[PDB]
Amino acid sequence: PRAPRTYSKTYSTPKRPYESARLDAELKLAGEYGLKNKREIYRISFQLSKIRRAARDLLTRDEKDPKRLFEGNALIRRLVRIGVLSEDKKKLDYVLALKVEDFLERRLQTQVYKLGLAKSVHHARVLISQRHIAVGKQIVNIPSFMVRLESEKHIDFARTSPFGGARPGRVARKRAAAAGGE
Amino acid sequence: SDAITIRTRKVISNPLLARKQFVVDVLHPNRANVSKDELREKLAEAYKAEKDAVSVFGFRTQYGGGKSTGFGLVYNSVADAKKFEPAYRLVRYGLAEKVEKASRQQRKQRKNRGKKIFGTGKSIAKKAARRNAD
Amino acid sequence: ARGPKKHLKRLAAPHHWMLDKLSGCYAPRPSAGPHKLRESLPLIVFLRNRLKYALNGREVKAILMQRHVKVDGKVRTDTTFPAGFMDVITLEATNENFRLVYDVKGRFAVHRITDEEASYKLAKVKKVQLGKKGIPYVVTHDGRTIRYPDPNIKVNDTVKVDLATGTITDFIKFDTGKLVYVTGGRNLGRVGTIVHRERHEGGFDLVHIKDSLENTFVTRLNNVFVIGEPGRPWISLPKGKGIKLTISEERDRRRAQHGL
RNA sequence: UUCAUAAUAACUUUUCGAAUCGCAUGGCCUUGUGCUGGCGAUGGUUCAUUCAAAUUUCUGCCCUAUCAACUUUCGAUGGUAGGAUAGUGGCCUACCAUGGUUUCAACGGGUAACGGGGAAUAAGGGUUCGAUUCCGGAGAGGGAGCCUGAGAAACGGCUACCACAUCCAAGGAAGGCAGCAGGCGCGCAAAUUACCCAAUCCUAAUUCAGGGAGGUAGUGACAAUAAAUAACGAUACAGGGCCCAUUCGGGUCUUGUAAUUGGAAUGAGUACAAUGUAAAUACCUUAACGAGGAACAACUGGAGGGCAAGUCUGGUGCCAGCAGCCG
RNA sequence: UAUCUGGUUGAUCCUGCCAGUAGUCAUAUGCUUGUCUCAAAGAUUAAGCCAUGCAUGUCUAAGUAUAAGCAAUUUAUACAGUGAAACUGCGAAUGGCUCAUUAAAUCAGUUAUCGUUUAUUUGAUAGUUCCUUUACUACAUGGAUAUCUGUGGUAAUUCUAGAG
Ligand SMILES: [Mg+2]
Ligand SMILES: [Mg+2]
Ligand SMILES: [Mg+2]
Ligand SMILES: [Mg+2]
Ligand SMILES: [Mg+2]
Ligand SMILES: [Mg+2]
Ligand SMILES: [Mg+2]
Ligand SMILES: [Mg+2]
Ligand SMILES: [Mg+2]
Ligand SMILES: [Mg+2]
Ligand SMILES: [Mg+2]
Ligand SMILES: [Mg+2]
Ligand SMILES: [Mg+2]
Ligand SMILES: [Mg+2]
Ligand SMILES: [Mg+2]
Ligand SMILES: [Mg+2]
Ligand SMILES: [Mg+2]
Ligand SMILES: [Mg+2]
Ligand SMILES: [Mg+2]
Ligand SMILES: [Mg+2]
Ligand SMILES: [Mg+2]
Ligand SMILES: [Mg+2]
Ligand SMILES: [Mg+2]
Ligand SMILES: [Mg+2]
Ligand SMILES: [Mg+2]
Ligand SMILES: [Mg+2]
Ligand SMILES: [Mg+2]
Ligand SMILES: [Mg+2]
Ligand SMILES: [Mg+2]
Ligand SMILES: [Mg+2]
Ligand SMILES: [Mg+2]
Ligand SMILES: [Mg+2]
Ligand SMILES: [Mg+2]
Repeated sequence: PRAPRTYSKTYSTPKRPYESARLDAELKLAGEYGLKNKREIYRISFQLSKIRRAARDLLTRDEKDPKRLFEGNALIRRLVRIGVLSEDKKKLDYVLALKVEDFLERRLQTQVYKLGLAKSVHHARVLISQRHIAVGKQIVNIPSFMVRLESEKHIDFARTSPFGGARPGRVARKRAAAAGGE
Repeated sequence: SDAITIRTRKVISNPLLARKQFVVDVLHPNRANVSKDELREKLAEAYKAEKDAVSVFGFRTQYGGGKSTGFGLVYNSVADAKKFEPAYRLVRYGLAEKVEKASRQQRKQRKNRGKKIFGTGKSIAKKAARRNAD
Repeated sequence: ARGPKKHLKRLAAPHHWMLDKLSGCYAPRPSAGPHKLRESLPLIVFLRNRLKYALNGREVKAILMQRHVKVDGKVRTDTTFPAGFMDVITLEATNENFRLVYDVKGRFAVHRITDEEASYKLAKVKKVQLGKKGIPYVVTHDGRTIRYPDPNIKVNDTVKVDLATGTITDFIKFDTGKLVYVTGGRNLGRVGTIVHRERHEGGFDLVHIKDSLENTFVTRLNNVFVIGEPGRPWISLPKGKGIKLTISEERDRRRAQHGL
């Protein structure tokens, strides 16, 4: 018998499964950011809910209370480091005002789309999935990645990738070989 | 443009084992892993030591290729490496030989068979032979 | 269980050895020795984990066998020796000397300490009795039985064993206004001065302790170890001197002292 | 404290107080095998310390009154002395007292009840579960009994009975998987007679030996994490912001639909290697291959309402069937 | 992570339940199933029964060596090297598995042992063993005993009787 390491769920399906307005909003968010499933929105909503439970619990506590100070400013510094909470509103009362779209916006998918190296959101998704974008010389094949403020300046195609400068790849190499042979 | 470059981080001397421990950080673009023997040689002429008193293991080429990381040790003498390292590393490096061991199941079978007999089996063998003689 | 227990599962090990909950089913059970296993520290843990001089069990065994470890001036070639609080670990290679004192987080921190003072050790008096033929003797916390002590040495006191002959060199009398260390509970590693010692007729003496930062707490007397006079500790206190900075103060220390 | 300890008188079918091993074998000269002499290893009485072990104080347990009185001649409550205990103790015996618990639920019955740390669930209060990764307890087919030891009422230790069985030359002998594998049975319900001491440790005279403890692999859609199944052009069929509105209409500005059509990228797979590992898989990296219907083809349920999506086509006609409910 | 909806009626407002809904480190099962990490897993009924194979033996320079075992060479007149077997010593009472019994029982928190045993580990610890000392082995006291050499018995078992 060895000590277990704790697996844990990271999403929560909603209570009403067939809400028309909610379903349309979920499809809008999936199509805006190229989300594969609707489990992605559930995961972001669950992260927002955990952050929000912490925020409300800290709000309930009295002002100028060591728990309030320590954990509140820890949460704010973590969120501004992520980039979802702007530096203007580091107050722990605007932290309740974050929306799911805010965390959606900081995904490596949307960041690659913003930088312009991917001209389409689905293009960003595939380019990430093909091991092309590297966040600071480290290839990331993972669309979400929660890109942080301090490292967004270091997104570019990887050196091993043809875009960053390397051998082209299977299709182009085979066509070059065929052209050289004939 | 191969230029396999090597680094030894967190190096600590240790005359308790007459060794020098470090983590091997090897940067190698446009190339696969570093084929331990070659990097053992690299550390050998890096630290002014023979290729026998140098050991590397626990390597891990990080995600996306390029950098790789392992653990490495440099012993003061080849004899100390012989007398302090595990047998399997001495087998990997060719400085020792795999011991001719029977498999575990057969060893346990023979252990029980020896259990069956009290004392040496020299007497019982001839006793049984002359027993089935008549 | 019918008889003694000789296995210590990894999760059941004290959270001050603070091993990895993975990479192993069991933990080093300290053999019988000078210290309680809940309070002690096995040599394998001190070398493989705290010092990283070794890598695993075989390396620790090879280190201990060739007589490079010297616990309180003695070799102690067994892997799970309970090297406890205030013991001295000497390695002639690297000529290094350690004294085990809790860092204020409450853990057996690596304390590199000088050779000159490493000649001696300090100890708490746990009993003062009269053995056969009328010979007085004193039992310390290590279990050391020192024969023929000073006639006015009492229980809960502290003493300075020379660790070479193993006799009585000097001692400090327990009383108010005296520098003191804590050896258990929430106040692990804390160092202060005894302000008051409420008697509590019937058991479980308590003492109030005020440290240099002028913070105050209270601890059981079993849990207390006089270490010297204020401003003049008899040993070399570890880094931080056990002030127990607040978590916010620790964060401020991380922010201020910071260079990369 | 009658404690530690000391002292006197005595007592013992008189315990211990080194007839034991390794290395180095120095110094004194009483120059001989003479005198002494270091570092250890095993022992060894007692007292401590540690690993503990036994008991032990207060409080806390699920349902049930279609269980209201329960216990004591056979210990039930207490007293004293003795026996036994390692030791307190009706723990047992001898003689006495007649006591102890109970509507604040005793006693009895049930538990498809091992207790707990905890799990699910979540406004707050709670409800249900907890056989199982840690701590305790109990058990080795059901029962009793015991040797050895410091520690067992041990069961991969013995003795006997009961139940179940095995080889048998019919005289006898040997049994204990609720250990790791695996088999029969049971049931809706649960894995390979695999590798190895690499890692965690543990045992021993003790590095070296051993360890189905354990780790590694095999099966594994129990659960849990991230996430492929296409992406972008150039063309034809179109739609919206339009310069106005001679009908136009360029499409002036963009967004889709077409078995048209191009160039790219990439794994899922194979596979030189090397890393990985005790040795191997597998993962990370990576040669060489590996996408056009990119057939490398995603299902599981549903389309009256609850509840997102058809009053389209054919079939059957209160049949077949569907329907958690209304139908 | 403070939410409700369909159904009694010609129609309404209720009480009320049925049903819907979302879980579930709650399993079973059906249909599908490409990847990486991770991992439960004969508990529920049967603590029912088990073939077979393993799951505990251990030697350091340092208890015992005359294996008629190996090495016989640079270290060898008792012995030294290596070392089976056996005696000795120690563990086998740890670990692993299961939840059958058990409802002030276990267990949890908190106490007590001035009410006791404790191999081991660690620290200390003893002149007297003379008994009338003006006759003793202390430069070392005695006998067995395994291993082994040989004879058997039984159909067989970790069965062992006789002799040296
Ligand atoms: Mg056990
Ligand atoms: Mg007394
Ligand atoms: Mg009595
Ligand atoms: Mg039961
Ligand atoms: Mg349980
Ligand atoms: Mg329960
Ligand atoms: Mg059960
Ligand atoms: Mg248990
Ligand atoms: Mg038992
Ligand atoms: Mg059974
Ligand atoms: Mg014993
Ligand atoms: Mg039994
Ligand atoms: Mg068994
Ligand atoms: Mg057992
Ligand atoms: Mg037996
Ligand atoms: Mg089994
Ligand atoms: Mg197992
Ligand atoms: Mg199953
Ligand atoms: Mg499989
Ligand atoms: Mg497919
Ligand atoms: Mg369908
Ligand atoms: Mg249907
Ligand atoms: Mg239909
Ligand atoms: Mg609808
Ligand atoms: Mg409610
Ligand atoms: Mg009605
Ligand atoms: Mg109606
Ligand atoms: Mg319902
Ligand atoms: Mg792959
Ligand atoms: Mg079962
Ligand atoms: Mg033996
Ligand atoms: Mg030998
Ligand atoms: Mg009952």
